[PDB]
Amino acid sequence: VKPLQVEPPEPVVAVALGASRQLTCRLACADRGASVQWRGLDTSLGAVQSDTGRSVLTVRNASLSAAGTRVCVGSCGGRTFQHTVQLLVYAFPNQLTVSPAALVPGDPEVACTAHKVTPVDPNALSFSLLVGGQELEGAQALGPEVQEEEEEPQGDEDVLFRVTERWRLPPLGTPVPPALYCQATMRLPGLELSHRQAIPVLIEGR
Repeated sequence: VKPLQVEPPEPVVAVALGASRQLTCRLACADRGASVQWRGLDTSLGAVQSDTGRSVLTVRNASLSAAGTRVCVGSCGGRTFQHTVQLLVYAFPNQLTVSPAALVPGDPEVACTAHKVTPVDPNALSFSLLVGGQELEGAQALGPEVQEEEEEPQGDEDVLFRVTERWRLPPLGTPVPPALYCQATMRLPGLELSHRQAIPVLIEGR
């Protein structure tokens, strides 16, 4: 084991907007004068260093600004040790809006919008159009359109995105499915978050 240990130890640690996370950095040192510093965003925020054997970095009610690279540096008898960890702050969408809200066999397209989300990148954020618990074959994804939340309103701060996937639909076939589903999935280190929303298929029009 190394003399400097951080818990949790993963190189990237995700925390939801509004949640909390604690990172504890421990330095084992037989000598006096051992110091532990948390920084990584200095300068911008500032670094904090004390002579001690344990320093705890605590994010409470996280904002998007809490995001970035953190470095714990421990100094023991002329030697320095380090641990670098990315704090990733995400907001999983709190609402999905489908358009049209219900489908009719013959509708050529359906859009699914995730509200107040970040990150928006496709390596993390994914949209699926499902019939049953399977992807609807023949559904052509037009590609996510990203807009900022859009003229934000009162409350707090932090800018989030609105992301819309759209699919050109294949014929639903027959027997006609009772429903399709849009699922937005966010995959981050150690996490998979999902929101599946029913899309009624009105066989008789409407």
